[PDB]
Amino acid sequence: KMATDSKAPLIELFDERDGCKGPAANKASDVGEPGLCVKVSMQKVAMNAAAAKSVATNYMRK
Amino acid sequence: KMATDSKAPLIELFDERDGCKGPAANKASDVGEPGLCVKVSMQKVAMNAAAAKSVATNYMRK
Amino acid sequence: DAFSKVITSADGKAAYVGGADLQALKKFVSDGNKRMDAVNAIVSNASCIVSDAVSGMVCENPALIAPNGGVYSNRKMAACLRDAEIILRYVSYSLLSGDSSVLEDRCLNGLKETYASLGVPAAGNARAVAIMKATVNGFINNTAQQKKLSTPAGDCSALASEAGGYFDKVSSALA
Amino acid sequence: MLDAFSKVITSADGKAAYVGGADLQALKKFVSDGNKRMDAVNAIVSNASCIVSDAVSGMVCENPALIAPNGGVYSNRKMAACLRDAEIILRYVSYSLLSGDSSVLEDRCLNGLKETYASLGVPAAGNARAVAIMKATVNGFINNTAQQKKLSTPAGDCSALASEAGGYFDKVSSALA
Ligand SMILES: */C=C\C1=C(C)C(=O)N/C1=C\c1[nH]c(/C=C2\N=C(C[C@H]3NC(=O)C(C(*)=C)=C3C)C(C)=C2CCC(=O)O)c(CCC(=O)O)c1C
Ligand SMILES: */C=C\C1=C(C)C(=O)N/C1=C\c1[nH]c(/C=C2\N=C(C[C@H]3NC(=O)C(C(*)=C)=C3C)C(C)=C2CCC(=O)O)c(CCC(=O)O)c1C
Ligand SMILES: *[C@@H](C)[C@H]1/C(=C/c2[nH]c(/C=C3N=C(/C=C4\NC(=O)C(CC)=C4C)C(C)=C\3CCC(=O)O)c(CCC(=O)O)c2C)NC(=O)[C@@H]1C
Ligand SMILES: *[C@@H](C)[C@H]1/C(=C/c2[nH]c(/C=C3N=C(/C=C4\NC(=O)C(CC)=C4C)C(C)=C\3CCC(=O)O)c(CCC(=O)O)c2C)NC(=O)[C@@H]1C
Ligand SMILES: *[C@@H](C)[C@H]1/C(=C/c2[nH]c(/C=C3N=C(/C=C4\NC(=O)C(CC)=C4C)C(C)=C\3CCC(=O)O)c(CCC(=O)O)c2C)NC(=O)[C@@H]1C
Ligand SMILES: *[C@@H](C)[C@H]1/C(=C/c2[nH]c(/C=C3N=C(/C=C4\NC(=O)C(CC)=C4C)C(C)=C\3CCC(=O)O)c(CCC(=O)O)c2C)NC(=O)[C@@H]1C
Ligand SMILES: *[C@H](C)[C@H]1/C(=C/c2[nH]c(/C=C3N=C(/C=C4\NC(=O)C(CC)=C4C)C(C)=C\3CCC(=O)O)c(CCC(=O)O)c2C)NC(=O)[C@@H]1C
Ligand SMILES: *[C@H](C)[C@H]1/C(=C/c2[nH]c(/C=C3N=C(/C=C4\NC(=O)C(CC)=C4C)C(C)=C\3CCC(=O)O)c(CCC(=O)O)c2C)NC(=O)[C@@H]1C
Repeated sequence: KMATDSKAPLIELFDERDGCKGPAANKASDVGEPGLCVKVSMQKVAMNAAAAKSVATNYMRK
Repeated sequence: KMATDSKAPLIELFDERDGCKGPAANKASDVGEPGLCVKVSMQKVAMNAAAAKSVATNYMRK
Repeated sequence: DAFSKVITSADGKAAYVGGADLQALKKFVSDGNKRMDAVNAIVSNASCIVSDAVSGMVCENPALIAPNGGVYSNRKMAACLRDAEIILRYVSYSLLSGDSSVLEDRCLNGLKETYASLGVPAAGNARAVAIMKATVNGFINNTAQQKKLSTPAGDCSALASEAGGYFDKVSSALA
Repeated sequence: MLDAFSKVITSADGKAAYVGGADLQALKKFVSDGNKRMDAVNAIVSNASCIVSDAVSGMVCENPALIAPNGGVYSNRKMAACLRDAEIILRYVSYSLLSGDSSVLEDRCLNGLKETYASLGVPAAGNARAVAIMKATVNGFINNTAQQKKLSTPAGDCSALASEAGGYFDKVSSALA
């Protein structure tokens, strides 16, 4: 049966072929396809009060 | 002189007067100002590659 | 498969795919490079997809935000936006991985019954999913009017159809 | 001057100050238009990403040579540094509005900034426009005249607060010109 932990796969994609790297060292090797990385983790989808309040205020505007 | 740490005050405002609370216990006294809280911390303003790529692609649309 | 581990462990541990592992991943799935862009068309727009869909669900039926409505109160609205994002992310992962098994198993199995027990309105759910489906289609095809994605010119109609089919799986499961 | 947040600003280490109850009562009686001021601050912080992206995008759309070779935001690295700065500046402005003074904005953010931009060849005209667009956008959000994304508040007038916010942007403008 489905999970009930409000967790979903969070996909992050990285294309740093322009050579601009982030502060953290590589976590996989990009030998053969420099600059490209796919990251996946399971993260809880947190409640976001600001977004909920904005829909309540703004739903009538496209 | 100016700092060069790329940090700025991050202000978070909480108005939970509708009674819906977050997972963490109160971190201040609420006496007299029920449901309200002002939080300030200094945080690094991170570089955001996705937003940079979007401006390059989308600047010409309002 | 490197993803399967972190999905199963469901503990925030991340799997990073690069180099020959990435070349391989892209071989296992059709249209590898285009597929990554089609995923990015979703993940780079996730908040807007979710907010536009729930907002549209409400503007078409404002009873949803009136007393006794499905998203009356910030708590309920937030829970609904959460669910929309949860669904969207399992769809995006289905597009990344090329199948709906995780979507079906971890997200959809028992979902209709959950909503039925809570009194969550079927029509509103169906419309939110429908708007997300339409919006994702626009972003994948790069026809969205405000926020586009730069890619080499070409045809992603097959990927767009596949994404739509994942949304149809959500719709079928809740029907 | 309000000294509630000075410790967390000085430590600059991610530690947070939480102001509620009696401490919030105090803050809101200290600064002027206390509750309206909190809403005016929210009008900025709840729209921070939009304010920044709209301003930098307007800077470019009015002068697209800025993303062409030799342009101030040519390359993703430069564009991202510019978006970062716009957000840094906006947040020091938002803190100025929260605290009721511009001391931290001037001391920690602006002092030496003109000279830094000069050494790097950051274009002054583009910078002035980005600031100008942020100023106008913040004014619209404070007054709740923005056309797409509004904020629910009790009916009233925040013109004094809007002017004050404008004044903080003017400090940025003064410092960079
Ligand atoms: C974050 C939003 C978007 C950006 C940025 C962008 O460039 N495109 C964006 C969104 C988008 N929406 C749709 C389709 C629909 N959105 C709807 C909700 C909207 N319509 C309303 O009447 C109200 C309430 C006033 C809303 C909040 C609706 C109903 C649709 C159509 C759904 C359908 O076809 O059944 C698309 C796809 C079409 C397009 O490109 O315009 C995008 C890309
Ligand atoms: C997130 C953006 C906004 C939402 C959502 C909303 O409801 N309002 C939003 C932004 C906003 N912008 C402005 C004013 C300006 N924005 C500008 C940049 C824009 N104009 C362009 O030509 C291009 C490139 C094609 C852009 C990206 C500009 C130039 C202005 C005017 C600045 C000036 O007056 O000198 C406002 C304030 C005015 C209004 O309410 O419409 C808001 C709220
Ligand atoms: C230069 C300042 C540009 C920029 C880069 C930037 N990247 C990140 C974060 C990550 N970058 C990667 C990329 C890789 N990791 C690898 O192991 C490999 C080889 C396979 C690549 C290509 C990854 C994985 C991350 C996240 C790391 C993690 O999971 O902890 C940042 C930090 C922000 C972020 O996390 O996205 C930055 C600043 N950003 C820009 O704006 C410049 C254009
Ligand atoms: C109910 C699920 C709604 C909701 C709530 C929600 N709140 C938070 C986080 C915080 N809430 C507060 C509020 C206070 N803390 C206090 O001590 C007092 C009295 C003075 C108040 C009013 C604070 C300080 C936080 C942050 C805590 C921290 O700094 O660690 C969350 C977590 C997410 C966040 O940090 O913003 C949530 C989910 N969210 C919704 O969507 C519902 C409408
Ligand atoms: C439909 C989605 C739109 C479209 C896509 C399209 N993309 C390409 C080519 C490439 N896309 C990438 C991007 C990635 N590869 C990765 O592994 C990852 C994860 C980090 C990403 C983001 C790459 C590397 C290429 C190859 C070219 C290059 O070096 O940039 C094409 C070209 C056709 C092909 O199959 O290669 C197309 C058509 N194009 C559209 O017009 C659609 C709206
Ligand atoms: C200009 C900004 C817009 C505007 C503002 C406005 N606000 C109020 C009243 C209140 N606002 C708050 C909000 C807070 N207090 C806090 O401590 C915090 C931090 C968490 C917030 C977000 C409160 C509590 C009030 C008091 C009234 C209430 O309890 O609802 C007014 C009313 C006048 C006054 O000074 O109180 C106004 C005018 N209104 C507009 O129309 C401007 C667009
Ligand atoms: C938004 C489009 C609609 C809506 C949503 C809504 N959902 C709930 C409650 C739940 N939603 C889920 C769903 C999941 N949990 C998971 O862990 C996963 C997979 C990882 C999914 C898909 C669950 C389990 C619940 C119940 C437990 C919980 O609240 O978290 C609510 C709250 C209903 C209530 O009365 O309490 C709402 C509002 N509601 C609508 O009206 C929209 C059509
Ligand atoms: C965007 C509107 C404009 C723009 C910006 C731009 N800025 C830089 C580089 C720097 N910006 C700062 C600013 C600060 N650092 C801090 O720590 C603080 C206070 C906390 C501020 C205000 C600094 C110190 C630098 C230099 C060091 C660094 O890169 O971080 C760049 C990069 C310029 C380059 O050539 O490397 C850019 C692009 N550029 C424009 O064209 C817009 C007008």
